[PDB]
Amino acid sequence: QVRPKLPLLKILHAAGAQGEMFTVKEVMHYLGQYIMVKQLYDQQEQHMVYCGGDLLGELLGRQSFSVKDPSPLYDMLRKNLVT
Amino acid sequence: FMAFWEAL
Repeated sequence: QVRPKLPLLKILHAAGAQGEMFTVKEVMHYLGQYIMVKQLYDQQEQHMVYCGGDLLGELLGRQSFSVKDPSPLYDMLRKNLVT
Repeated sequence: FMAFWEAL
């Protein structure tokens, strides 16, 4: 299990997560929930996420990313999860 | 979206 740093934890809480400690797969689940709540994916190209001007974009250091490429997400998790 | 997200 992992404990997210605060900005990432606030994203998880916005999407319904409770508490401070999670499995990696729970973190990934709640990131997906957040993207759906905030409607960040392109309805017409649903693997593309446009996160510019969202806290998620700040954490990723990205304006957009493809869900098909896990690399920017993994990089962010390495920096934002404490084990 | 979900089909793709679950594949990460």
